[PDB]
Amino acid sequence: VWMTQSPSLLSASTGDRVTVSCRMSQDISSYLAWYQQKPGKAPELLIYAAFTLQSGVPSRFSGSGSGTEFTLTISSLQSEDFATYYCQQYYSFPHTFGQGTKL
Amino acid sequence: YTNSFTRGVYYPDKVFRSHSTQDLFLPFFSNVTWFHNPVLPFNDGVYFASTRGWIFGTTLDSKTQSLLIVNNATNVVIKVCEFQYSSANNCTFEYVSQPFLREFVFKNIDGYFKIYSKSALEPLVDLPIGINITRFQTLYYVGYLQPRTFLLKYNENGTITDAVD
Amino acid sequence: VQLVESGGGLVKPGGSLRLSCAASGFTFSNYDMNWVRQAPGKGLEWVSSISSSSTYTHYADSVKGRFTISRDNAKNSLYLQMNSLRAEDTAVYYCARDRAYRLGELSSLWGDDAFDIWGQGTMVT
Amino acid sequence: NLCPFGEVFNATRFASVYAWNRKRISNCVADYSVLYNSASFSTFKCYGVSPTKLNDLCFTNVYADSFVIRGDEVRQIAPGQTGNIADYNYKLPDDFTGCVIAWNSNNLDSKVGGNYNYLYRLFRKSNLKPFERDISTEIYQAGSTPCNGVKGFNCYFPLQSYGFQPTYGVGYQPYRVVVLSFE
Ligand SMILES: *[C@@H]1O[C@H](CO)[C@@H](O[C@@H]2O[C@H](CO)[C@@H](O[C@@H]3O[C@H](CO)[C@@H](O)[C@H](O)[C@@H]3O)[C@H](O)[C@H]2NC(C)=O)[C@H](O)[C@H]1NC(C)=O
Repeated sequence: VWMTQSPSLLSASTGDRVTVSCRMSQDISSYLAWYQQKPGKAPELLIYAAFTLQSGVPSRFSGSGSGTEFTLTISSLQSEDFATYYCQQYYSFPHTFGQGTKL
Repeated sequence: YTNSFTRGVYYPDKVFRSHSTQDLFLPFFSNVTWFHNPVLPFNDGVYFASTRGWIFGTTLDSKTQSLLIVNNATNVVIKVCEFQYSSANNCTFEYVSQPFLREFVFKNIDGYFKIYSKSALEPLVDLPIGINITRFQTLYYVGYLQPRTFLLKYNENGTITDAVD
Repeated sequence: VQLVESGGGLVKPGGSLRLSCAASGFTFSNYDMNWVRQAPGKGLEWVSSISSSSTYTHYADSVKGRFTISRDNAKNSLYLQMNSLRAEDTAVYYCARDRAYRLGELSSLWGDDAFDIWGQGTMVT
Repeated sequence: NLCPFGEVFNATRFASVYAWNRKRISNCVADYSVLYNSASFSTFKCYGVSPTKLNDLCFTNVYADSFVIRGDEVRQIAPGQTGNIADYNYKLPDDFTGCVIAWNSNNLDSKVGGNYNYLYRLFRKSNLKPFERDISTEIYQAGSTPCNGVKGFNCYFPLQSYGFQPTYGVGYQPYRVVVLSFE
């Protein structure tokens, strides 16, 4: 299994509907997570199992798609939501992370 | 162009020996699209006749599986892969056998793929492909099958001769 | 549920260092633990893993056969023995916990969590 | 030439209900002795074929499906049944000819804190045809105004998590279901 996001520099204005895709190789059903790492800080847990929301995050963050495709949709970009977003599968036991999406 | 015919009856998908059947058939005096290679739609079944291959699939892209039939000078190859062949990947089924007025009848039902050739087009091969097909292209007269019941008069050794709408 | 780390720092190539990842308020002794690193200006790459019972351990591919992971449930501490280092390994290392339990430490059934809480990192050179 | 029945029942993990796995079985010799003669099967009940008569027959195709459901929803995996899972997730034809197998898997599929990797479909426009599944996760439209992909008033997410923990009773404990079919 090899991870593949295909944004690499996507940047928008203050308030939009961006969609970061995450292509894969095999079928893992719903075993994919999402992260958000601000500069110079440890990553914070974001949507996990591709459909659940970690307690504390607002509802503007969503996770959709199934099979070998997964997308994270932001309802409205704000000043807080400007960082990188990674993928992580845990089907087999190499844990292949993503590449990075700088908003 | 268009043309009209009187042929296209095949053994109703079952292998008993000998009657009226209600299956997918071809109306007798129908309009056949005379041709001389556009990507035609599949509908439910096509009556293909000619006087050296076909591409079966939904999108003809790597997104969905597409079936491919090709005949060499001495061999026939059947593969259903994620074609674009520019790029062949993955896929589960490969078939090899002796290579196929040549006329055919293709139908896709119950996840099975059935081919008839030669009227009384005899069964040729059955494939458990298990994919959906909605469109095709020819690498000849093309008809379209319809669900109309026929009456088939066998000739005491099979060999269907006469059919009644 | 506050993870703190120590160790690492300046080291000569080919040397050996041992890191520490301590638990400060949860039931670490029956949670799993995982190690994730990132290079300066790069993404995250998986490194190591360990079960709660210390019976099953999985390592990465580019570092296979050179790292050793160990834990102590008595003092709630976690270690990673690294030796024969290169210039590639110079990076920041985080120790990552796991979201949920599993009573049965069964083969090929553990470590399917999503790294619920992380650490603050170090400056391994 | 033994069948891969051992692999289907002893798979490392089973897919969710809305994305049930389907495997084709053909050109093999099947042994049903180990299935019926096992006490681990909580429910071995089926329709149209007696379990003792299974080994004395021949079939042209064998289809095996698998998913994970709650304990109380096992009765819903049966022909001519109405409910949440039958109408929205997995529907069988009335003239079904195959054997349904289910058993408890609390020690495996349930973890403390919630195993949120198991899902089910809850909203749809219409009921499902037999042996038909849709993995589409588009946002559901329940009101008059189009949702346009934002959750809110009458725009709920069509999927929900079971969230297994070993604290619930037998009613909510995870069950693994295998639905064989013959034709
Ligand atoms: C068809 O099967 C292949 C193999 O399982 C899968 O897709 C391809 O998988 C190979 C893995 O051997 C990928 O190649 C890899 O690329 C990375 C890129 O860094 C490289 O480091 C690895 O050493 C390896 O060569 C390949 O990219 C991948 N291609 C695609 C299009 O996915 C997959 O199971 C099937 N492909 C489908 C369904 O499209």
